[PDB]
Amino acid sequence: MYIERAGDITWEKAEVTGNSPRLDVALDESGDFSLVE
Amino acid sequence: TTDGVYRVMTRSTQVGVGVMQEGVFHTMWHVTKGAALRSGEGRLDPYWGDVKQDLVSYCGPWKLDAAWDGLSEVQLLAVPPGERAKNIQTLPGIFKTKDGDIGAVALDYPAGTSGSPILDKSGRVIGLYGNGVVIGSYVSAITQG
Repeated sequence: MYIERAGDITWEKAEVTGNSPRLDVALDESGDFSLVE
Repeated sequence: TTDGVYRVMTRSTQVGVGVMQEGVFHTMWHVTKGAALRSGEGRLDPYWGDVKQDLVSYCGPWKLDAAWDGLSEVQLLAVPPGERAKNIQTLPGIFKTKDGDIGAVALDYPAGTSGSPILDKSGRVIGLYGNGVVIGSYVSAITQG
């Protein structure tokens, strides 16, 4: 396993996409998120 | 050792992404499962890890501490395998948990993008991408140490 540089950490004046859902979730000890009703 | 975003590779296959900042490499635990990493001729050794946060840091303690402000758009700096780094701007949704709200981005990129940083308007890393839920649209928590 090895690493290779891929870019700067910069904000780019970028495509805009994606929803913004509000979800009820629980997180268990294995780090797994799950939906809650 | 240089600050920036990095591909996490294996022998080549891209298994994840991480952030180098202040000499510490940050990625998600499920990307490396805490294994040592090669950086040129040097070795990065795991320093702190937490399976429940799904985070790991190498050569030092976790350095990233910005957080989402709850209103502004953010940018996912996705590093997909075989593609150049690209910025995807979005407004986070919210994971509502028993222990408070977590920002979340409803963006679905290849699994080798796990560990890509999410940035605020000031260019600071507010979390890493790649641990989340399927609503099948994937929604990733903005995971911050």
